Amino acid sequence: EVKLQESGGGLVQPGGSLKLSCATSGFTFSDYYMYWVRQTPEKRLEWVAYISNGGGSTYYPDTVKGRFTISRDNAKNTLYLQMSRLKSEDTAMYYCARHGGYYAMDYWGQGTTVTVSSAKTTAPSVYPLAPVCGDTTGSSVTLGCLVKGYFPEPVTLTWNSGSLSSGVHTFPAVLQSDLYTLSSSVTVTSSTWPSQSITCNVAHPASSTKVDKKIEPRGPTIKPCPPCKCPAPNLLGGPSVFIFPPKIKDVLMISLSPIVTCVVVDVSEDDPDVQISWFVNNVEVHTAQTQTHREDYNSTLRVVSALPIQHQDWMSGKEFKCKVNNKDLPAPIERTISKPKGSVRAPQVYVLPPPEEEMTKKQVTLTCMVTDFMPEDIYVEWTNNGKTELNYKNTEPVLDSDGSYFMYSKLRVEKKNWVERNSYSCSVVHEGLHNHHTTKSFSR
Amino acid sequence: EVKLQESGGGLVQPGGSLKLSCATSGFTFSDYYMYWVRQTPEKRLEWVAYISNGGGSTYYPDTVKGRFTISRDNAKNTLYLQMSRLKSEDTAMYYCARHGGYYAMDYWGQGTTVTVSSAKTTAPSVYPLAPVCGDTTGSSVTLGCLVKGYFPEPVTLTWNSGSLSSGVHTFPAVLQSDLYTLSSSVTVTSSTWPSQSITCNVAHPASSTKVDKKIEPRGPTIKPCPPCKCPAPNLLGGPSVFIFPPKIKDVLMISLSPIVTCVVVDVSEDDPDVQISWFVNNVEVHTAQTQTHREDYNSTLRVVSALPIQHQDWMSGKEFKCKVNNKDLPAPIERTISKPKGSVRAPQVYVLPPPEEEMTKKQVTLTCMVTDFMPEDIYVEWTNNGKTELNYKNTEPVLDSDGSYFMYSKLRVEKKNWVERNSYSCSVVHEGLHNHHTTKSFSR
Amino acid sequence: DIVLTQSPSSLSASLGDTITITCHASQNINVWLSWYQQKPGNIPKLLIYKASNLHTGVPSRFSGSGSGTGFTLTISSLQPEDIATYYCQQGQSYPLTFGGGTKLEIKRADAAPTVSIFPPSSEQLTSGGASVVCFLNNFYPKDINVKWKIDGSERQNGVLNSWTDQDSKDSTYSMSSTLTLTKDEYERHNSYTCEATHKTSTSPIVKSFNRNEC
Amino acid sequence: DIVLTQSPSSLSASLGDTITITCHASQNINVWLSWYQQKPGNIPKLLIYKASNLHTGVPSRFSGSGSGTGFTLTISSLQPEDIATYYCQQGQSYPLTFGGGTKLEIKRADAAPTVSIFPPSSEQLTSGGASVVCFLNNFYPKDINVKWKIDGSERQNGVLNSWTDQDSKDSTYSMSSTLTLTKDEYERHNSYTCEATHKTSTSPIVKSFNRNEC
Ligand SMILES: *[C@@H]1O[C@H](CO[C@H]2O[C@@H](C)[C@@H](O)[C@@H](O)[C@@H]2O)[C@@H](O[C@H]2O[C@H](CO)[C@@H](O[C@@H]3O[C@H](CO[C@H]4O[C@H](CO)[C@@H](O)[C@H](O)[C@@H]4O[C@@H]4O[C@H](CO)[C@@H](O[C@@H]5O[C@H](CO)[C@H](O)[C@H](O)[C@H]5O)[C@H](O)[C@H]4NC(C)=O)[C@@H](O)[C@H](O[C@H]4O[C@H](CO)[C@@H](O)[C@H](O)[C@@H]4O[C@@H]4O[C@H](CO)[C@@H](O)[C@H](O)[C@H]4NC(C)=O)[C@@H]3O)[C@H](O)[C@H]2NC(C)=O)[C@H](O)[C@H]1NC(C)=O
Ligand SMILES: *[C@@H]1O[C@H](CO[C@H]2O[C@@H](C)[C@@H](O)[C@@H](O)[C@@H]2O)[C@@H](O[C@H]2O[C@H](CO)[C@@H](O[C@@H]3O[C@H](CO[C@H]4O[C@H](CO)[C@@H](O)[C@H](O)[C@@H]4O[C@@H]4O[C@H](CO)[C@@H](O[C@@H]5O[C@H](CO)[C@H](O)[C@H](O)[C@H]5O)[C@H](O)[C@H]4NC(C)=O)[C@@H](O)[C@H](O[C@H]4O[C@H](CO)[C@@H](O)[C@H](O)[C@@H]4O[C@@H]4O[C@H](CO)[C@@H](O)[C@H](O)[C@H]4NC(C)=O)[C@@H]3O)[C@H](O)[C@H]2NC(C)=O)[C@H](O)[C@H]1NC(C)=O
Repeated sequence: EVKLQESGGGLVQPGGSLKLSCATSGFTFSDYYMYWVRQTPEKRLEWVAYISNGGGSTYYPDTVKGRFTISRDNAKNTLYLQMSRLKSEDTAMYYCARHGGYYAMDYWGQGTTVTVSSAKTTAPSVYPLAPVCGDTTGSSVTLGCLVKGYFPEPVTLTWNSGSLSSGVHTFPAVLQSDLYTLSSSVTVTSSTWPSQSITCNVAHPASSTKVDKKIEPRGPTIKPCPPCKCPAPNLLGGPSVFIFPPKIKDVLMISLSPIVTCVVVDVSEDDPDVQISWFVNNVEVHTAQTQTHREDYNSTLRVVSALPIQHQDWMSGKEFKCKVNNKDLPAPIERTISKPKGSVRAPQVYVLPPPEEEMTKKQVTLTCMVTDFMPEDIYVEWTNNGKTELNYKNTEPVLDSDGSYFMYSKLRVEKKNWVERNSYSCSVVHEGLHNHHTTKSFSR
Repeated sequence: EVKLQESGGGLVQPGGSLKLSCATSGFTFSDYYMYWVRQTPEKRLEWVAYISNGGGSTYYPDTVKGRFTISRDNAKNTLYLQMSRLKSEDTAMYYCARHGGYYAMDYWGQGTTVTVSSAKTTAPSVYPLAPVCGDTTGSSVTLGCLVKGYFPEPVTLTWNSGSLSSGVHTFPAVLQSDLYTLSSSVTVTSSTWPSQSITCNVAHPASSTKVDKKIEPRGPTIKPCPPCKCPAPNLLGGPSVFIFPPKIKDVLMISLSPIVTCVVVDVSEDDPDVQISWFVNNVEVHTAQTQTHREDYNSTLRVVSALPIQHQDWMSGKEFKCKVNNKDLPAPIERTISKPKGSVRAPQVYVLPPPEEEMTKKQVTLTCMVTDFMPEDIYVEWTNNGKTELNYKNTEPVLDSDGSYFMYSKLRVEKKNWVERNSYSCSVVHEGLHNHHTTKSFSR
Repeated sequence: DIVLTQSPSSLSASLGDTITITCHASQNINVWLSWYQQKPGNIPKLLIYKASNLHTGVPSRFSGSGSGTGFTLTISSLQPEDIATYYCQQGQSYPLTFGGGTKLEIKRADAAPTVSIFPPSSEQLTSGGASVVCFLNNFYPKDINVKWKIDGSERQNGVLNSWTDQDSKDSTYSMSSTLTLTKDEYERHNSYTCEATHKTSTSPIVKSFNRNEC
Repeated sequence: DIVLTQSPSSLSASLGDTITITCHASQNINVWLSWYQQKPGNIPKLLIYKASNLHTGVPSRFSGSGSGTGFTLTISSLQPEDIATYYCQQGQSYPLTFGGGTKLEIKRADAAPTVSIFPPSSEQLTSGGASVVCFLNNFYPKDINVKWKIDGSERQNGVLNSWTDQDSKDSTYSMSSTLTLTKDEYERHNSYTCEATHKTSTSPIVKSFNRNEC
């Protein structure tokens, strides 16, 4: 088919230039004289210009002589129109039209809108016009949407993104003091209006505004309750915060250094340094030697804040808070950790010898059994003549029938060392233990 | 002048006793014969007793003969009645009367109630009977108040402390199984009630209860403001799907029946019909015995789809897929499962005896050690003379140093059973074992 | 014992009427018969002794009579302050026995009962029970029948009724019928109706209320 | 420049009739004359050129004739598809000038306007203004007068109504009248009425709403 798509319409202050393009594609451009004709908003049509196949013969009416010059680029099939000293009178729809041969336009394009006005471009506002609260039920449930305050023409108003076209009506937008207003009424069928989402779709070119106001039912007033005095946003989706307890051994042991970690994940280069705040039971422990590293990984950054704690502090179920803050945070996020109040029982620790039916292989299996203890938090290791033995594995603690926990620690060793007698010992550390540490040994 | 004031007597339970006094004034009391007459609640009259001028000659109707003793003290001017070994029948009003003539009572006292009962005293409950919500406006705005469940008689009901007495009605209380009920209705005239208050005033002596129930108008059934957990620009993710492998026991055991489960959580109670499509190896098994059915919960619904499988199908690395769909789903959610392909090692299974330093307590601990095996998937239980033993706990499998897994099964038993020798056996089932089933025990 | 038999048991008549109450005795009591008057509430006062002997006060309009086994009391020109219950009592031998009683009722023009239904009190509901009360005030004659109806027109039997004695001024009666349910059971239904049948009207006087609001 | 005069400037005619629309020039233009047909909300389409040579796609109904100085477009049996504005352009000399045009309306049976009032949207209120919209859909003739009334029956002047061109299918018209007030000025009133007068009915078609609920 033959097509003529114009482009470059818009708004321009008086005295400003504009260049319209009329991309043609469906025939041999070079074989026809092209024209440009505009039509005022009042509907009168005016011939604007003529240009021979070659582009060496032009003609213009007196109303535009000098300001406009039509040109073409046969190499690209596109026609053109450059206007230099625009007036408001020059406001209209410009149509590039192919010449039919007999001094008449056989084909016209879609037209582009051009408005010459000192006024500034204004984005419109859309309003879903649901019917009256007094639900006037019947069959013809007519609805509509108001599009008010936009400049300049035109806008594209459609329902259901285009599907609903029956019973619709769109009113020639009109203007009152530098602003346009347009309404559309869709006299849809009874059926059950609230069944298929009827949406008012409006787009404005000059401001790149595409809005879809779903038309929702005007329900009966006064039934529930407004927002229960909820303040400004106290959360969002962005950096995340996690808190971690020190390991049972670090705290229970005087020597070791307990630490409470707070890690903040999911952040990028636009939001660098992040605020950190530590408070023991809300007490202002203003960055109490809290080292805070910033690492690198998958594509984001993860900050790691570590606060060295006082052994007894944690043990006294005190509260350890971590308050994180940054510009993108609507409200600061603060986590909290503490030692849970719990019953305590001392671990009855036993060491079992490798089963007799295994005194053949090169390796043997020492088993450390830990039972009846509370809380579940514990730490057991194997030791040889003082040095922390390697090659032992620990089961996770399991909850026995009587509410207590048990667990085993297996140690694999070369039989030689076993029969020759060596100092292999299971050493456990649990809060409910003499000095937090017992260490049952072997015999033969 | 002549006036008889008998008094005394309140409430007493059966078999009890009570002394009735009668005060005489206005005449030479010492010259008359006196009578004791009782009138029951039914309003019937009964002659209780008679006494001579100076005592001595007394008479009592058969009924009271033996239980009553009429007397007098021609000094304090008092007639008396000694009631003993009381029966229910005696419940009545008691008056002393004078014989002013030829066998006729000419003057009687005021009277004193006596109720014999094996019931306990109960305070009443008062209820403001405001008129119907459907405000039946007119002129005669009758109101009322119910007084329910009290014992014993009587109670004093007065409207507005007595200020209102015009247009009131008080209904004779009725004995509904040991407890009473009384109501009173008042009828106002002129636009005066809603404005000028009205209260129901009721008092009960035996319980010292004075209650004043203001009669407030009937108001509609509706209260404002339910949640305050901030309806933030929050929502719910939608349904979730999870898939589960069959238990290694079902699969390795011919007789058993392995199944592949797909569970869908967070199903809206308003859309319980989710479409669960199953696929073995990308080929639909429309049905193939997919047993689906829902469960209600915390506040949501959980659908559970179970697809029976053929033992070998799982082992032959087939891939079971589960595709769930529903209206609120932007796109169908699918999940797949298949037996992880990898090495295979039979587990070394030994049984350790309770450590010697534990042969004192009443309970002992048998330990089953399972080592060097792949893959993770295993199942171990304890048995005694065939029956699956109770009271054994299993650790979750742990990854040893050499890429293999190990794990223990603890069994607690009463020492008696241990030394007397019993058939306790650790029973493991794992794919790498010959016939997928080994059974270790104590050569005792 | 010598049981006395007063007849009738209750009577109604217009003011000024002359009415005759009677008593009879098993055994002969010669002339030893008294007559007492008990106006609702107050104590009984002696009216007549020795069959005809009027007691002090007794205005001439009261007349006792009889002998042997039958005696009669007779009131002329019924004056308001006669409305009471009368009892005769032999005094021939022991024990002294009375003759039941005969209650007096005044006759008046018929009157239409003002009915009123009352939904349970929120205060009671909280407690766990429900009592719907219906007040059939100021009416005459005493003969009236009320029946409760839950949903539609289903009758019930677990009720508690109570009438008052003929009112002094109005000469009318009143009644309070109360249906007592359990909260739950009260909650299972929607409509409640108190239906009254009475000489005054052909069509049953009905007052109903729907739990749908209160 | 050559000037073209069209007559009539407007035409309403009964479906099926025959139209003889004219076009005249100021000087001799031989047979150089085109007829384009613009249906509302659409681009012109060439109908006839060089006096009477029909264009491709154009139905035999339309027939141009005439030459010299005065040409005539003629539509045989009018139809809905023919509701449009018709222009007659010339091409003897430059510039190509056109005539005023000719609007076309179809005299169909009268029809009753379906009215509908719309109270401001809560979304708009929040913003600070109020627009009450009233839709007077599918009707004929075009002649109709609407008037707003606030409380009681007080008329206003800040109205903005808009009209549609005669619709293709139903041959009807439509209108959207909207009153635009301030939130404040909207609130200090209660009743709002859109009153329509139209040949179809003697009594003014009225639709009203009271802000006392929404
Ligand atoms: C960008 O990349 C990252 C990383 O890249 C990985 O990507 C994957 C795919 C692989 O390729 C892998 O190889 C890559 O490394 C990726 O991952 C990150 O995001 C996820 C979330 O999506 C996050 O997951 C959370 O992890 C929490 C545990 O974090 C520890 O363990 C994980 C592994 O489990 C480990 O990776 C972390 O590094 C971390 O390990 C800490 O490290 C600190 C370092 O200081 C040690 O600190 C101790 O503290 C002091 C001193 O520091 C002591 O003295 C000790 O000496 C010292 O060591 C810790 O010891 C060490 N621990 C361990 C075990 O190593 C986990 O808790 C959390 O789970 C909770 O929350 C989820 C919901 O989000 C729930 O579903 C869970 O059930 C659980 O819920 C909690 O449950 C408890 C009870 O169980 C309740 O009490 C709680 O209330 C309840 N709620 C909450 C909120 O906790 C969750 O799983 C990873 O940690 C992130 N990893 C990293 C490296 O950043 C990103 O997803 C990816 N992003 C994108 C967009 O691509
Ligand atoms: C309303 O309430 C519900 C539930 O109410 C409880 O809520 C909790 C919070 C408590 O308060 C409690 O008091 C309440 O009662 C609530 O919860 C539901 O949603 C959550 C998630 O939001 C969901 O969590 C998942 O749970 C998975 C584990 O599920 C099994 O185990 C749990 C207990 O541990 C049990 O509850 C489940 O029912 C289930 O148990 C299975 O059931 C199957 C059958 O369905 C049995 O199968 C048997 O086997 C054979 C045949 O199949 C036999 O012959 C039998 O016939 C057959 O029945 C199993 O034996 C049985 N198991 C056991 C041990 O008994 C958990 O795995 C899952 O975790 C995933 O996600 C996290 C991160 O979120 C990851 O970290 C995990 O790794 C995992 O992700 C997967 O990980 C694997 C590797 O591990 C990867 O390969 C995968 O790719 C990866 N992704 C996926 C998609 O797989 C998750 O935690 C709860 O289970 C739900 N509750 C229930 C009861 O189902 C609702 O949310 C709540 N509503 C709301 C709005 O909050």
